[PDB]
Amino acid sequence: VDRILKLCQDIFLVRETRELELEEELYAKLIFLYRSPETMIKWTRERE
Amino acid sequence: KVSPPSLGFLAGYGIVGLYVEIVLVVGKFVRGFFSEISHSIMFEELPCVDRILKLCQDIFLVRETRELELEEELYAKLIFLYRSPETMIKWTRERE
Amino acid sequence: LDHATVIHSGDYFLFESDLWVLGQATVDGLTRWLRAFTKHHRTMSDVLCAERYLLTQELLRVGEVRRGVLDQLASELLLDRRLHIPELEEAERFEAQQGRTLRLLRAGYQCVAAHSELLCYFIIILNHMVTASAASLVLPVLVFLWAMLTIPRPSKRFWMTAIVFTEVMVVTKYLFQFPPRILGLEKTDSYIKYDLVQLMALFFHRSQLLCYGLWDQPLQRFFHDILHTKYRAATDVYALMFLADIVDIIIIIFGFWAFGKHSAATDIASSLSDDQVPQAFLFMLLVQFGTMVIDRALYLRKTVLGKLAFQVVLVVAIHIWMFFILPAVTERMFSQNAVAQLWYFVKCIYFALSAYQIRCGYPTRILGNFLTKKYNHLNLFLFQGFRLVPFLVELRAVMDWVWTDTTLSLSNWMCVEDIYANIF
Amino acid sequence: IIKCSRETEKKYPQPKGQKKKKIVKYGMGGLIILFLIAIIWFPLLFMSLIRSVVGVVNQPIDVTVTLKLGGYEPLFTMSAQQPSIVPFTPQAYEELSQQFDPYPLAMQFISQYSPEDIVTAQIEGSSGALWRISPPSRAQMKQELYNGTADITLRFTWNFQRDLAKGGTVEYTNEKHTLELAPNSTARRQLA
Amino acid sequence: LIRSVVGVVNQPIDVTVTLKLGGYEPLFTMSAQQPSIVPFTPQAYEELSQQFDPYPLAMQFISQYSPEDIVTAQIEGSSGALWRISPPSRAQMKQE
Ligand SMILES: CCCCCCCCCCCCCCCCC[C@@H](O)O[C@H](CO[C@H](O)CCCCCCCCCCCCCCC)COP(=O)(O)OCC[N+](C)(C)C
Ligand SMILES: CCCCCCCCCCCCCCCCC[C@@H](O)O[C@H](CO[C@H](O)CCCCCCCCCCCCCCC)COP(=O)(O)OCC[N+](C)(C)C
Ligand SMILES: CCCCCCCC/C=C\CCCCCCCC(=O)O[C@H](COC(=O)CCCCCCC/C=C/CCCCCCCC)COP(=O)(O)OCCN
Repeated sequence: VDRILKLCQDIFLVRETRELELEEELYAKLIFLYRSPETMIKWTRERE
Repeated sequence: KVSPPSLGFLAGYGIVGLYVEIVLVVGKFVRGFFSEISHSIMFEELPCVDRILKLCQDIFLVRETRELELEEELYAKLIFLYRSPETMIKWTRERE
Repeated sequence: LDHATVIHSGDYFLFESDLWVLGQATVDGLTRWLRAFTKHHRTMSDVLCAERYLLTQELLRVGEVRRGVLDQLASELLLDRRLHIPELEEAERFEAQQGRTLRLLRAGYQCVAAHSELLCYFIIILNHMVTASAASLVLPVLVFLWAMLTIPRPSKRFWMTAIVFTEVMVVTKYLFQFPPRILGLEKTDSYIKYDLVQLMALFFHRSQLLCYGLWDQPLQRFFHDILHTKYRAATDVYALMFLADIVDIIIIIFGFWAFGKHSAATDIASSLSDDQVPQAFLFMLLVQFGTMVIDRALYLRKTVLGKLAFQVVLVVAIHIWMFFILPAVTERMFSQNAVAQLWYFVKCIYFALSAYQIRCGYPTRILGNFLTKKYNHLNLFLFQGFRLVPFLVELRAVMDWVWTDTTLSLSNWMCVEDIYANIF
Repeated sequence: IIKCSRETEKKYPQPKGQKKKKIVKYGMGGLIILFLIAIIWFPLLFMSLIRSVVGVVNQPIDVTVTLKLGGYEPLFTMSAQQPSIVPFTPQAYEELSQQFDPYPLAMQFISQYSPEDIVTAQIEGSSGALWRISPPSRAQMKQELYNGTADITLRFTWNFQRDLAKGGTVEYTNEKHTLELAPNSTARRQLA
Repeated sequence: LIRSVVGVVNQPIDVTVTLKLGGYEPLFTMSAQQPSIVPFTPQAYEELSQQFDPYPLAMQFISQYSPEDIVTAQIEGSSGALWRISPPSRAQMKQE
């Protein structure tokens, strides 16, 4: 879950860095990630 | 000192019982209001639902138009739609 | 085209990879911890003393070039690339090896000399806490207004002001030793309670400040201007403030009779079970809760002017409440009272943390939970316990959502928070 | 429901990247936090209000008291009502406070009571009814008081009553105080 | 466990008894307390058990009671108070 945690941390960072558009795009990405289980499997795979 | 007659039904509950009976119930309700919201995202974040609404309306229409076989096929289609999230995404995409 | 369509615009292309022995061990660990806690000051002292040895050895007649004669071991660095001097290295080898408890005392004295600015405030606060009076009140408040609110120093002349003030106070008390109690410390009893210790600590700090090298109406306009600048140390101390507030809450919960019209050492569970609801407990809890809510608001909004105004209001209100109306209503002024002074000390710790936060400023990185830093079993268990208590998670989430900058609705914010908690 | 929400959003589109309508944010957030604070503090604040000025005085309108020996017959029984119920005046409150000044617990407990809350019951010393008793039972009482090789109690019961029309839950409260007479003691012989 | 050794004995400290005819006035009324409350001794328990031996239900019920649980109330035969009554009501009683 390192990638999802990183995504959440980037959302939190951009929330305070004021680049609000980046927050909107990241939230849309997270919603889509939780909307399709196949992309969830792809992102939750373990790398080298 | 004793409570006025109007607020007596409050005074009936002891302060500790006033916490347990009312405060903890409200806390449990508000906690359950947002307990597991992530799980029910797939069916609650559809961009466009016009096609699914049209499918339901066709089911309702064929239910009364007597073409019962068409109702069976439409119900099977709807069940499959709700069975695979990828086809759900494909149908909930927004057109031109 | 709009915000909502940006929310509902996601596709797959976004996701594309590219016994005695134990005692010896404990004292050795304590000495190691002190050394690690004052290592920077140890290195500072070492380089300064090496340079001083170079400066004094060359003192045959006169040292004429300030850089040149020192440049035998460009002028702006903090490192060590020097030569070796046998007496020095033999001195620290002697200090290091042959010592069991002498080194412990040496480390402790090195630590207290390294700070030299915290124990002064501590002694001032203790002296005021043991001798409550209008004479001994101005010094703590103006410590909380000048000393901790001057950024690129402790202060410029506040120290000399402190010496002059303790001067005049001790002279006046000595002359009066030949309602005065609230007016000052003029009573026919032990008069120099902690003035000697405070003076000695203050002058030791002055000596250290001089030897290690430093100094010793539009003015207030400039003062308030410098509290609004760019790129200070940028460190946040908030969880410590919250811990201090929780300690104050616990003290109030256990000790609350001492603020009532006559302390009786009564229990709180008995009073609530007997349906009594003491007034003082209620008022302290409301005041503390409001204070924490305002503090969290200020911290989330990330503003310093508001925080400074809140600090200057709160410190003066707390000081006015005690030494005054509070011992006026109950004749247990300060020394006889037991828990009021402990509560006041905790509140001074809180004030010091708040002033440090104001001076340092607010770091850009906030809104991270103060438990989600390292993923240990203890962290997981305690975070689950935190999320178990009613009304805390929802209240924290709503406060965050209201008082940070975002384009999301409350439901989307709750979705994000729940996702983050589950992933953590 | 989803379609209704989508079309309601469509009717009032929002510019991309706009921070938020501050007015609605502050409104909703303030209402939610105020409701949470009220729910948290409701019992304590509400009861402290009842204990405060808003509380209604509950002055007993009748006090009875009986003294009874063993189980034979009530030796003494008497009542009292508003002609003999004396509400405390501020002056009498001052003497009551001054009497217990060297004790802090008493001062706190008294301080928890408003002047128009403490009343004095002036019970007549003489009984309010004849001591009906059967002569055989009186003889048995006297024999027990002389030669009874066992303890005999002396209950001093008191029993209040209050008015429920003003407000309350229970009308009657009561409590007995119980002594104990050892055999061959002076008290039993003197009663006999 | 409560019904077993850990249970605390509940011995009545006062028994009253009244005999009343119709609704006129209590004809007889009397009390009793610890001088006249006789706790059963083991011997008296033996006679009580032997008396009801030819009946199993009585033996079971008695067996469910510890010796220091059954007490005898010795009520005085004579009334403990005068029979107060209005002469008209006494005449009405006699007529009834
Ligand atoms: C059990 C639980 C744990 C705790 C246990 C107790 C721990 C207690 C620890 C107490 C620590 C106290 C530290 C005090 C430090 C004082 C330092 C002060 O005296 O400095 C002097 C200077 O003080 C100032 O001039 C102000 C005047 C202070 C005058 C105080 C005099 C006290 C004399 C005491 C004599 C005691 C004799 C005892 C004989 C047995 C001399 O230093 P100086 O020559 O600047 O050094 C310059 C070079 N440096 C900077 C690198 C160090
Ligand atoms: C009640 C009856 C008795 C009343 C007695 C009242 C007495 C009042 C006396 C006040 C004396 C004030 C002395 C202040 C000395 C300041 C020394 C100065 O060095 O401090 C500066 C800082 O000064 C402070 O900012 C001044 C703060 C003043 C705050 C006044 C608050 C007054 C509140 C009054 C409330 C009254 C309430 C009611 C009371 C009864 C440091 O500035 P610095 O860092 O070198 O600047 C760097 C830039 N340079 C290089 C160009 C200099
Ligand atoms: C009678 C004794 C009972 C037992 C007492 C035990 C005391 C134990 C001592 C302290 C333990 C502290 C551990 C937790 C530290 C958390 C630090 C922190 O950051 O605090 C905030 C606290 O958040 C809040 O502001 C929440 C509270 C807001 C409302 C005000 C609360 C008022 C005080 C309530 C105390 C509890 C009520 C009962 C008191 C008695 C029993 C404890 C939460 O974390 P974040 O802020 O997200 O992290 C971001 C950091 N970058």
